[PDB]
Amino acid sequence: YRIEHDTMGEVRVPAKALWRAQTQRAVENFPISGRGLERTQIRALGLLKGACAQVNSDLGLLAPEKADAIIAAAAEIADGQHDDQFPIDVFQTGSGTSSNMNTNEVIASIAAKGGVTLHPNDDVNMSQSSNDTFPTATHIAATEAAVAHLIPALQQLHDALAAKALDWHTVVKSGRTHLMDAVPVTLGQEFSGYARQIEAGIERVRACLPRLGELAIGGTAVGTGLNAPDDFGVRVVAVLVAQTGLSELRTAANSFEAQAARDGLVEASGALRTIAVSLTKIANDIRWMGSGPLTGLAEIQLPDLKVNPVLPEAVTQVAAQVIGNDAAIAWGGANGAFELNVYIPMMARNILESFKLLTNVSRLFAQRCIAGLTANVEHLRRLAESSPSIVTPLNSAIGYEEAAAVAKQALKERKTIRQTVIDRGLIGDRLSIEDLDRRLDVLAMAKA
Amino acid sequence: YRIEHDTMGEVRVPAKALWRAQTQRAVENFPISGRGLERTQIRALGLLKGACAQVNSDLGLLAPEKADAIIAAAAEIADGQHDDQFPIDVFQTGSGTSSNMNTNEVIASIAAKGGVTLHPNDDVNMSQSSNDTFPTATHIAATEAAVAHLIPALQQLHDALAAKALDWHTVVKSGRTHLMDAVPVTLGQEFSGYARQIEAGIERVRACLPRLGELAIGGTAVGTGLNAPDDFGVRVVAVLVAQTGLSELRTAANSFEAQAARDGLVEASGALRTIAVSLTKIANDIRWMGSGPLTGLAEIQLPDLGKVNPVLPEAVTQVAAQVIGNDAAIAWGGANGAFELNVYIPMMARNILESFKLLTNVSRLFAQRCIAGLTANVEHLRRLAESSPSIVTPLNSAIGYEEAAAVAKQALKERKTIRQTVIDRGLIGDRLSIEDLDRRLDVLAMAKAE
Amino acid sequence: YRIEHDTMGEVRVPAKALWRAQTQRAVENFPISGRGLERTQIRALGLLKGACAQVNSDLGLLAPEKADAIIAAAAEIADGQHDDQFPIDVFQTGSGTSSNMNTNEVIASIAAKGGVTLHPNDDVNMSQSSNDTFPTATHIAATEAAVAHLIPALQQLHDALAAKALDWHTVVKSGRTHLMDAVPVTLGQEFSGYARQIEAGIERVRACLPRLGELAIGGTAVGTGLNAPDDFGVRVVAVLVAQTGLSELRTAANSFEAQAARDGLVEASGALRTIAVSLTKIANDIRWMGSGPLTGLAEIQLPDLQPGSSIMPGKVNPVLPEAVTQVAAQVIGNDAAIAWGGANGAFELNVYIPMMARNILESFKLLTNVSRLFAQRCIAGLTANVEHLRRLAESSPSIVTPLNSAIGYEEAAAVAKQALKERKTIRQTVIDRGLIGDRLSIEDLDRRLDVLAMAKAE
Amino acid sequence: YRIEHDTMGEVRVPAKALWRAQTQRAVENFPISGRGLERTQIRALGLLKGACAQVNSDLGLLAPEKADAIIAAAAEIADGQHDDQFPIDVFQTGSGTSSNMNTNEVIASIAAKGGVTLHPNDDVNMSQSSNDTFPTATHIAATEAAVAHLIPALQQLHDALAAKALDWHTVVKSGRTHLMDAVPVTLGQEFSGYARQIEAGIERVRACLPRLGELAIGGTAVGTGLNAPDDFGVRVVAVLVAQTGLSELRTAANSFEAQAARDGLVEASGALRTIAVSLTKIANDIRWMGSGPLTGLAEIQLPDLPGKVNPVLPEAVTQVAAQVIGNDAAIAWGGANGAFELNVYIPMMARNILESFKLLTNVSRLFAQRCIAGLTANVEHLRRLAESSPSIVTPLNSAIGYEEAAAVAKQALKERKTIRQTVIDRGLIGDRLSIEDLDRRLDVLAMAKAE
Ligand SMILES: COc1ccc(S(=O)(=O)Nc2ccccc2)cc1NC(=O)Cc1n[nH]c(=O)c2ccccc12
Ligand SMILES: COc1ccc(S(=O)(=O)Nc2ccccc2)cc1NC(=O)Cc1n[nH]c(=O)c2ccccc12
Repeated sequence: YRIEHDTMGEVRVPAKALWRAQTQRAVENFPISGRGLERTQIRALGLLKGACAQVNSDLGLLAPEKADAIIAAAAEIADGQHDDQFPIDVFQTGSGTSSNMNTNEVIASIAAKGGVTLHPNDDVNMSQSSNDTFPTATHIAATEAAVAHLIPALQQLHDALAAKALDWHTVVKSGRTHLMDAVPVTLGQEFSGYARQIEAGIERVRACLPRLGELAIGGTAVGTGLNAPDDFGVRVVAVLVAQTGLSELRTAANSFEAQAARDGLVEASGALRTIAVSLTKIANDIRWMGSGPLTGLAEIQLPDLKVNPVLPEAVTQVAAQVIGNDAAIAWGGANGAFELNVYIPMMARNILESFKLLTNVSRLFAQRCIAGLTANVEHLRRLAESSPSIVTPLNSAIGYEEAAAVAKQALKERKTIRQTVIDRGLIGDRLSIEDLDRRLDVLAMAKA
Repeated sequence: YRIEHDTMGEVRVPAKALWRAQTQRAVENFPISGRGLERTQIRALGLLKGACAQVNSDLGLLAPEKADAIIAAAAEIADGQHDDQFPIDVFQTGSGTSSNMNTNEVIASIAAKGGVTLHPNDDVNMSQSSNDTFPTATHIAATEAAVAHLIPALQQLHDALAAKALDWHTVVKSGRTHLMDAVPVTLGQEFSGYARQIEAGIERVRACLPRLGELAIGGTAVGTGLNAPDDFGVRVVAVLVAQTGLSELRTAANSFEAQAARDGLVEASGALRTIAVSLTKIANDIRWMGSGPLTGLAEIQLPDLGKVNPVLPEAVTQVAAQVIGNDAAIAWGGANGAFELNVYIPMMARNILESFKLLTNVSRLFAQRCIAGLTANVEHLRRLAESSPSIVTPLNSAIGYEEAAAVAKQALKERKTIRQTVIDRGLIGDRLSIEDLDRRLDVLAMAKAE
Repeated sequence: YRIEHDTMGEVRVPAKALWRAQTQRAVENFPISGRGLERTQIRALGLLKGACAQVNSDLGLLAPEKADAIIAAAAEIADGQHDDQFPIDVFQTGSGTSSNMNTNEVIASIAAKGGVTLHPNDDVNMSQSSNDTFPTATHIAATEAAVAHLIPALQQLHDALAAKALDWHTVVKSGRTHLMDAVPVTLGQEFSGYARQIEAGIERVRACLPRLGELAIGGTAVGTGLNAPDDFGVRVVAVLVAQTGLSELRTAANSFEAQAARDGLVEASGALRTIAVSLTKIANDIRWMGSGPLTGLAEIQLPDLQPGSSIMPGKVNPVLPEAVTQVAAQVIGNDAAIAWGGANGAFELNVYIPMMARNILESFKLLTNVSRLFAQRCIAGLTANVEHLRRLAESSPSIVTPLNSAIGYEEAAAVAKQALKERKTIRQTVIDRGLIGDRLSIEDLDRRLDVLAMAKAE
Repeated sequence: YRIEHDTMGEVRVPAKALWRAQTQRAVENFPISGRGLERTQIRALGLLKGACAQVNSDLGLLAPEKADAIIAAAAEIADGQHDDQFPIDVFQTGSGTSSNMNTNEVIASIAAKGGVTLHPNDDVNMSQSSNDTFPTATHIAATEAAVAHLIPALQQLHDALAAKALDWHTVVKSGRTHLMDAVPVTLGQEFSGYARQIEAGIERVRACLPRLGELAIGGTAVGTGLNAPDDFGVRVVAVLVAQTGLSELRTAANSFEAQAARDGLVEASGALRTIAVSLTKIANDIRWMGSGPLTGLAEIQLPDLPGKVNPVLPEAVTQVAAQVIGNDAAIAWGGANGAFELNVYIPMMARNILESFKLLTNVSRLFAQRCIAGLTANVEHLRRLAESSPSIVTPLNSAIGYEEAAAVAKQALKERKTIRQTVIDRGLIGDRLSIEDLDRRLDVLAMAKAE
């Protein structure tokens, strides 16, 4: 319970806390959700402060002693060593200034322990404002989440689906359109469709990266770069690209757009929301396929964790959450004013969560559900042999006219094509039973 | 780092964990969000397990010794003492069966420490299913949140807005329509409008309670009540009402509707979404009125936490955006039940209970640390009202609409009152006395306050 | 074509048009959607202008010959005779002032055809403003759509579901939880669930009416009532209630709230959104129960409404559940547009009214129409596959539980294993393991495996 | 009325109408919205039927005389002569079967007048299904709306915003963060931000075209191509690309994904929703800049439809944005709820995405031409406020100290004077700094970092 002195009086602070007065005031002002920044957001604030210190030292604006202490303190934060020194609520000042100052004060305290004295604002916040720092750390975290985590998780899910598409290439079954019996398909063809949806998901995430990776750093309070070196932005980005290996990080095309709006987060959420839509279709088909056994479709067996489809349920619930988060993101994105969008902490929480939920559930779905699915091959064939048939494959044998007559009589008397051919006395020199059965073969009808 | 034996192998459980093998499997199956049940949900699960034990004892189905240990353990859970014993992800099996089992296991381990042996399923889950318990806890938590926390928080914000509306009864200013100057209003009138929005919010929450407080308990696996006593639902609800004082808790009107759907959460979220919409309008007007101190509207000053950033309005508008997002996720889950069970309950419960908590906490902060301390630029607001082209219309009948337009244009260009412009243009005479001018340009009378 | 003169020049207007210069400007300014007001909004603007003329006449402000001509013209509009005289886009000035002036101009042109001169603004707009009128007409139209059309349509669907619940009271089947086999229910119990969802939907509409029915009329430009009589609102409301029988219409509790916000439309849309969520569950379950007929669940048969496919000549599709689910999607989209408009008012006026009004009134219309069609052309004609349903329930592992106290849970689980393996009934499997004798008669078995008693029907 | 028939039996039809039995059943089955297919959707169905008949002719599967009658009738449909012959509700069977059959029956009725007998299903629907035609028509209409209409409308809005950015390059004013006064910017810089948002919008639409332009045609009932030639898809797409000039049209990457899902409509709606979000920011800022003329910001004047104009075009833009956000939620809901071989939400998803394209196209051109192009800046006023703001005293701190900087800012606001004239009036010239140093430190245009 130490006490610190702030322009407006006394501030008691826990003794093991590396944060100082400004952070403690923010803890007292925003008791709203009881949840603070995630590890990914803390890491990104650490990376940004170390890179800013590096560029300020390289330009001779910051004494190398101070730069070295900030860089060492920043590397600790970026490595997860201080994820308990960020107690400010998500629902804070809309610039994220409070979390920016939290990072400054924690760095000042880490450096004081190694014998170096830093001013949180004058030293740790040199060449930065309260308004270009938090959106930069947000876009670093979002870009890392897309590139290093989500894309590889979706590729894992793609690869599991594609492996089933190949394994089940000739597992014939009935098609269903409008939930009603349709012509044959293979379980492989269905899984090739699921695989494409996740591949298109990766294409969607890749397509947003040119704008998701844009950083505001260098634009300072209003986007003009006042009180920062002219090249601060390009220099800081180059340090971040070198340290993270994230080639997608880049200076904003327009320094005003990069602070007045967070449109890059709205765009990216759209890709995540499309993936949630894709995953809902895949998960719903899979739990329906596994339904029953007696009262359902009983086409496949899901691995057990009468098995409940618990991972399709976790996938569909994650999809619901990404759709809600996406609505919250767009609402904050639309409501900027003049030189600043002041919904950054809320937008950051929601997009980083959507990235995390999709990454974690996709790897789980891939490994613990898709990879272990077993097909009820004999049951599926019996469903295919109960699908409607067509007369087209008899044309070359009985002619367009007779085929048309078979098709009409089958519909009138509610008989199969096969039985109708037999009942009309059509077996003979122009069509053996062998030919009939080859022409109407359900696997051939699936065109696999 | 202690070890337990499962039907499906072995599992290492932390030494100080009161959960057992089923919870630890759920921890291993669902590493998705890293976020578990909130305090309100955990409290509701404790309340429900206590009341179920009370009823099983009352009906002679459960030994009093075992009922007493469950009731004592469930009370500790309801009192918030075991919030770290629920590690299962929100994104679990859609019935919330995993969190149900988590409660049964924690109660058995609390009881063991006091010398009593409880089977988690056979004793703590007696008469209950994996499917009627979690939604009952959700509706308990949501009803308690609405009645005990959100309604009083909204009443505090209403009363703060109403107190400003009375203090500012005669604080005349320019109306604004389409953002353009318009005939006069008072700050008091505008704040009476904000107050009504918040009073209507309370009416909206009160109106959803007949369906939000419906509990599924007693419907067991599919709604039929198979393997429960016929009157289990009405008995457990009566214990819950006797213990909590929450008279809004009631057995569901239709036991199949209460498990096949969560329409009551969708309904309640719509009320919270309407409150978010209202708060967005109030917070946006307040940060605009405080804008400046030179190039903005500079109507009022917000208290610091007139160059103060509007941080509480920013907190309010961010919360409202979250409530809007949460509302979309709840409706999506709501729509997608199948046959006898809606399997989106954990996700729905997280979103509804968060929306209640954020709105409760931000409403009290907004009332106390923003509204209560606003200060109006009274003389400034009146001088702008008295200098507005919008107020020349009552001059038409004395000087004609052509000269009234000329007065408006000169007052604006010269930055003078309409009064001083009429005098300066030599219009005082038989067609218009100084007294008649002051009657026609009485901006407070134009506002028609009481 | 026929020329006119605005203050900003000369405007050409179609010959057959009762609108004038201001409406023709608004036609040229907002070529955005190609869609104008719906007949329900036009009707309400006519009801409102007639009530206003009647009150202005009663208070001695408007000459009786002018009041009578506005009243007669406004009755023609409210009766649907002039639905083609409102060409202005939905996406107009956010107060709806363009559509208000369209109404004033069309009433003046009707009065002129009978030899009476009305000034669109000073006569037809007397005691009104460009800001209290369009929201009043919107709330009249939404209240009418709720009370006269949606609630009776939902009652018709409730009554159809409830009749099925009663007809199928003894139609036993397996429950499904997580899409997996569960203990028995009846088709009647499931339909009683659907009925309750629609009855609750009616309760939700009724609960929003105290605020949906609030009218801004009398508040004029900013909510102060400047340039209107002090009691204009209570007088216009009294006439509207007497004429329409819509008892839910009332003057707003707070005149500022009623113009600064449209919270009553956001509230009502939430009720419509909840009905869309209920209808999605009901329609989804019904198409699943009708699925197949050979590769799906085949629990019920839906009445045939049209051919499904030319490739597959005899295939018939659940077209009404598809129409219901698509309507529900549109209602959830419209709901999001309404909340967005509702949040973004400023100071004395919300300027999203035309867009909010389009979305709320369309949600009312789609839910009313699709509910009636779903009740009459789908629910009413459903048939149950009773013998199929009972066969699965009598073969369910889930029904062995009541054998426990006779043969013990380990032997019950073996009966389940075997039944499910040998495709037998539980009853037959119990016989085929010789368990009938001392601790279990054949009558005692038939009593424990009574699947309808397991469903516990009232 | 006259009598017709289908597989289900006999139906009365308006004696006059060019549709037949299946269309009339659908008119009776679906009186829900009272709105039918839009011009763009009818056009797409006619283009597709003509292309299918051309390929069927080229593969010798359909007699030349029949293919010609279809191609001629389909040209009349695509050119917009027969729109009153499409009476079927949007809210129809979720495959759009009903509107497919409507196109087939109308084509057959047209060819009959010309004395040619076509079977709606056997000839006009040859090598086709319900399930592959309506989504193909939908993706043609959406691709055409993106490439030929929305991108050029956004480019016109970009150019108008960029022209303002250049004209207003030195129009210095107060920055605003949190709605509070901040260090200087120029109107030109703010408008360069708005231009970037719209340029980024065009980039978002272009990025979605590789999947928006994927066509289902050739997959028939379930995705397998049963009952069509193996290359029906590649041949029909080549005819569509040659007839429209839309090179973005392409065969589906996966024939099952292209019918089981409409994920390309969801993706495209995400781009449109983001544009709605950008236009909301741009329009809100412009109507605030024009607020007044006495009690608001009074930074600019919007053109009339001088100082007292209502911001009617910003109101239309923000109302259109609200509708695109609503439409977007409906499209995603439909997108998620496919089952097995078919998504049956196509007519509703098509209504919403094509409406969003249309609203954004039309409101963007109006905004550009009738609001942006005619804005006038209060140039001298904006500079005087910027020169009078407590925000610009900071560069004096090093000369006069924090305490005196604060006393200068306070007096400047109270006396409504410039910072320059408050520093002089306080007698601070001489000791602390010269007039040269004061004019260097308080140059508001240099502070905005503009030339
Ligand atoms: C946020 O609006 C203001 C903020 C501060 C001040 S002040 O106290 O500092 N005084 C002042 C006077 C002249 C120049 C600068 C400042 C005045 C204003 N408004 C105005 O000057 C309003 C105004 N009046 N008359 C005009 O013909 C006019 C023309 C264009 C734009 C606005 C107007
Ligand atoms: C929309 O803001 C304005 C609109 C019009 C005008 S004007 O051109 O018509 N001039 C004028 C001057 C005084 C009163 C009325 C008019 C000035 C203003 N702003 C201000 O007066 C800003 C301002 N400056 N200094 C203060 O100490 C102060 C105190 C409280 C609030 C604001 C301020």
